[PDB]
Amino acid sequence: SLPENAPNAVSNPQQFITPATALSAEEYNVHEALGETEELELDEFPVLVFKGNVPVDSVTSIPLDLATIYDFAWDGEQNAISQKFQRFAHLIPKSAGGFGPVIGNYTITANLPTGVAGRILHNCLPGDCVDLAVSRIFGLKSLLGVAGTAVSAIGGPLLNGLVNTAAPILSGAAHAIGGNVVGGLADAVIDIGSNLLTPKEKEQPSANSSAISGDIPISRFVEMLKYVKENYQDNPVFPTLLVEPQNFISNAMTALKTIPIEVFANMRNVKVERNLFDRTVVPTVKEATLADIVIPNHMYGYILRDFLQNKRAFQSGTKQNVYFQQFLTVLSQRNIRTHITLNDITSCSIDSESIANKIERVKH
Amino acid sequence: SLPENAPNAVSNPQQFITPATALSAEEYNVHEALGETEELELDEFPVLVFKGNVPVDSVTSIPLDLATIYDFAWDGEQNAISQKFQRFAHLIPKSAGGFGPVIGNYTITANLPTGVAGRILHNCLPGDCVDLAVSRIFGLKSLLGVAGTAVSAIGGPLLNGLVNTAAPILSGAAHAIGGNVVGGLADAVIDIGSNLLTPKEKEQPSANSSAISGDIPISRFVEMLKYVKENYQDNPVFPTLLVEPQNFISNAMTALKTIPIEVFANMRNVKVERNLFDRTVVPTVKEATLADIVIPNHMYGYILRDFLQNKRAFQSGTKQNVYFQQFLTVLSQRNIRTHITLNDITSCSIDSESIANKIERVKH
Amino acid sequence: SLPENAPNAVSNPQQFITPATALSAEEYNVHEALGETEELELDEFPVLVFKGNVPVDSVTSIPLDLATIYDFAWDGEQNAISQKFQRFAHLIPKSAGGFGPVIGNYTITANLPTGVAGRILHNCLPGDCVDLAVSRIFGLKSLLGVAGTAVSAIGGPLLNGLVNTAAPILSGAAHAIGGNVVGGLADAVIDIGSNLLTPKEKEQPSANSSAISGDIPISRFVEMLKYVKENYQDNPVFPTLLVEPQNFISNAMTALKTIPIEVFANMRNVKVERNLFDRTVVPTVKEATLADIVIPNHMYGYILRDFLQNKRAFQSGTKQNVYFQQFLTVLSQRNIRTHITLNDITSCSIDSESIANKIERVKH
Amino acid sequence: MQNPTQTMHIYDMPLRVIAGLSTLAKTTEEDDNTSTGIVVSEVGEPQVVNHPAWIDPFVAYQLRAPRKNITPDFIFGRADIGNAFSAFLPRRFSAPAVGTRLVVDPVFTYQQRTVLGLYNYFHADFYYIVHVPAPLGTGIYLKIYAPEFDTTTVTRGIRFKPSASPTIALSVPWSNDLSTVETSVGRVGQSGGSIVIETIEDNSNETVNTPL
Repeated sequence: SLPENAPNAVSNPQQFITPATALSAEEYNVHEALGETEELELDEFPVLVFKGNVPVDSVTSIPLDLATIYDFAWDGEQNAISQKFQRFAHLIPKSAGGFGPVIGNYTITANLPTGVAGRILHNCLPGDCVDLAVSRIFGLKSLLGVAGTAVSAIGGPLLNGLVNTAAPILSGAAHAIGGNVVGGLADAVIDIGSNLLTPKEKEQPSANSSAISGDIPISRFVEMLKYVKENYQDNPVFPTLLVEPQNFISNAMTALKTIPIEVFANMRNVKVERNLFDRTVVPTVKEATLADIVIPNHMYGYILRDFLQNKRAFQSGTKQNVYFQQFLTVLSQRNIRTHITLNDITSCSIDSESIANKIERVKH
Repeated sequence: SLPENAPNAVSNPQQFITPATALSAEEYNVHEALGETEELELDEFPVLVFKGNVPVDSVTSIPLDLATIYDFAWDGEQNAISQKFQRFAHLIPKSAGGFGPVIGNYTITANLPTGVAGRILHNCLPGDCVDLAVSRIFGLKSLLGVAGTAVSAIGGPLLNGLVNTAAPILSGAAHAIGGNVVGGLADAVIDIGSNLLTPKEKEQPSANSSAISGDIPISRFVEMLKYVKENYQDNPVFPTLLVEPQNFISNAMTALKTIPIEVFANMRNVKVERNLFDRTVVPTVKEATLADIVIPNHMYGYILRDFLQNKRAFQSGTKQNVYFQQFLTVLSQRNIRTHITLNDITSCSIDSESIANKIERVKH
Repeated sequence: SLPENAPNAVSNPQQFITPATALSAEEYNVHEALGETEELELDEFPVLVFKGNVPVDSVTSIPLDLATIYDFAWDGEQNAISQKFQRFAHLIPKSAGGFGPVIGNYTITANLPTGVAGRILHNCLPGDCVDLAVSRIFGLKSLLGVAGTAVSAIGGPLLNGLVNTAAPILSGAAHAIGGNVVGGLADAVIDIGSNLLTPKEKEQPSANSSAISGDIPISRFVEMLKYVKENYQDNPVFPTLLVEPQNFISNAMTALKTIPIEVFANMRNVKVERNLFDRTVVPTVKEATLADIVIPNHMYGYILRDFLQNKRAFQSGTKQNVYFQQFLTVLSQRNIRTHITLNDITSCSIDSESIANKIERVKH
Repeated sequence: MQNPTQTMHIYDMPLRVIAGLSTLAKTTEEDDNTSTGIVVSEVGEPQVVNHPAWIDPFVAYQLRAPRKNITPDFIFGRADIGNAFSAFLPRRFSAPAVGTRLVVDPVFTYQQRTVLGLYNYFHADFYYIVHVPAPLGTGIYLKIYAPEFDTTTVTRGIRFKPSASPTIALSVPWSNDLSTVETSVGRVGQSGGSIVIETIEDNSNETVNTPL
């Protein structure tokens, strides 16, 4: 499933704000003829990966590490995506895209009243290139400058980021008082491969809800998706979702901050192999929060270069100069391991000021 | 009526947020070739089952006990659904769904101005599995984790939870000043079995109103629906509607609480048998409020287990720890009967604190 | 004109909230082959019958007595409907509906900003059954319990109760700056009998405006509509419009009260006979307000019974107990006439309290 | 492959009535009591019943509508007893007063209680033959129906005059919201196989020994 549509040579500006990621998928190195498709009903539950408030005019990272992921719409220990990583050793992507092999989609949704109005920039970078993720988080670069970025305007008078399910019962709710159940069942049984409207979500459009969604790529060198958690700190595989709310004014023409959103995810694009029994080392889902980000050893000079080619990171009192003094301090620390964390570049101490942080770093 | 549409194998994500409840109906044990269809005009009045305010970010139970139900849109003693239980002994469901045999639909509606915006999660569990109902009420589990849950976004700029009737007169209101009566009559006489738009509710859509609706299942072991009120406290049959309003912010970006909704219901999917005269023991519709919930004797360890596999129910000061100390106290009481009520786990006293409530319970 | 469409046996719940009023029209006793159709251009002016504020969660009576009716959109003595009753003795309805012969339609309209949102219940009972009118006015019964009630949600993001005319000039306004005149002329000359959209009100829908309308029935025993004003106080013929605004919250989630609406009416479904000259007794249109309601002598025990089967009318401090003590006082008065007025059951004095009002009434 | 079903045979039917009653009609064409006035039936005209424990066929009034009776077979153990060791067993009752009510509870033979005692759950259908011998000055008018929930509830049944049709016969199928009740317990509120006899009038002589 989850096809590979061929675009045109030139992208039409009325649909896309960036060029296309590629004109063909990138299915080398992935061993697609290897597993066995395993469609159980547990795969059809989505996962509430992120829920909460998100600051306006700042890129927010959502580390989308599906092996150790937590579900905020469920109180249990495992969920629909992480139990798939408990049961099997090998997960094999079905198809691919312009970034890498792709294993799922995400969905951003936000129920807003009509008195606020803004827009959302979103992109999901594979994690083979985490520099482009981290440079966007630190305010050094914007999301509009990398291919694959979409813009969706949640306001509104606008029916964009919204979820409408219409329950999967065999009755279809044919005796409903004062209105029609739109797109539920006993309208159309639209296939997962096809992409159509039912017939009733063509004149409704409150229940049609043009979604804010992308895909979940992994990385373009692995053959399958065997998770070890020591190897993926050295060569990361799982992607990172980048979200940026831009304008968001109120009816008093006052710029808002910290809007509420929530992100759903599913992984319905994989094949399985090597079913495992009574194992000891498990992928250890962290309770109640998240994963963080891993910056490996060979990514340091790429993060270092992007601060240096930024005129705003040198002047004091700005947000980029805070991260850059926190970045130079962590490089002068003592690391027994071969990677640092984004949280280490947020909860660190401070010195004075920029140049002496670099002279002490070329000696260490 | 009220058909049984066959879905696809994999549910399309643009319509459904959960997997399908089943791929076929579950019409074993129900004796469909037994009654006689009885279509009187009183069946075409819906019943306002619930009306009032409902708290945000908390699952609200609506016990949908149709034998003893009250109508808030009518002041009389009986109504359209409960008089059907007065007149006959046996009610026979026509068709079935993924949960059980199904006897009707509900409809949630809410007239909101454009300055507030949220979403609604709703599901209607059969009552053969009341543990999944009660675990969701107590905040132990969410509605997104069980099959059949729909999500509808009432805001809004959105035309979702709304009722438009357009009166059933034979004139059709053909002399109306300044506008067309949409979908009333002298447009189309759309059948109850078919699911179409008239021709005038295709370009109107203010009067089309994509509904928030599900179905009313009963239970998968009974042969018909003979109501005794002593047997249904031991093996419950009637379902429970679970409603959860999620976000609901205002134009000041302030989270609301306690939104107003109201719920309609109908039972137009049954056959009748065994017409009864001058009876003494009647199903006793309770005036002006509701039914409550019955938790039978064989459901205690299922409620007990779900508190134990919840990390939030053990820490003090939270909402789940209040219910769990109220649950352990009621099990240490004296019950002459073989069931407890959800109201007994709300209006109970308190002790100190968790562990000593369980040591005194293993002795009783 | 104004046809008689045949509905299905079972009403579809996505369009209707009540059962159908009848499956056939009720054209006995009306002498349709009697008059002569008289289409003058004065008939194509609607009448603003009601204008003003209307309280929320209370049924508001609009006595729709077309012989003596006042127009609030015109300052003159007569209007489009009442001059028809000046000129002729006999008015003959063309066609009929489930209630009675029908002579016109009404239209409720309300221009609301997007920051408030509610719903409207409306029904127009013939006046052969004024008990069902008066029981709804006094809060004893709701509009959802009688056949023919429609529900329309004015909010909004919703384009429901709105009037768009697009002036009847022969030019069609073909030179209009920056937009198209929708449905005026030089689009389509849609017939009064047909029910179509032009072609331009199919993609506009701001100018399509799904209307809030019903019909104006009279009564099922008269042969024609000879108005005497003494006979219609004993056996009333003209209908009564019942309007109920339900929820109506603001952006501060605060329940409103007293919304503004206005009601249009027309009578374009009649035939005339017996043209009258230099008459003395005229139907006397009352200046600047309205008619009231007439409750005849044989309707007393029907109003009396509905208070008695209401548990809320006996407890003190409620609105229904105020009317019931005012109803029992008027029955103990001295009536030289054979009917009472609804205004007599509003502007009356008070006693103490309920039971002694009834013991003094069984003696008078 | 299913474990095989085994059959046992019973041979010649203990307590079989081999000389029946002459007042009970064998075919529907020889029965017109509904037509003139003798039987006032609200459940239809009587249909022909063939049963092995009674020698000749007889017409019976269907007090409940005939059905198929789903038998769930998922647990271990199943048996079709099926008219084996089956008999029409008689009992005498006095006719009640005009206000009161008589409930006849069903009975069954010793050999049916033994074989059905090897199992836990059952269902069955029932038949009744009511005979009121009416000597001379009999003006009784009776009423028979099936009880439903409690003591006062009345359903559709038959009314008849025993002076002109002394024997009446009935057919009571299994109607319950649970198939296969427990044998010794039953469901609360069930009908079972009970019938209800009620006296409407007593227009008899002074010489007739009443409570007949």
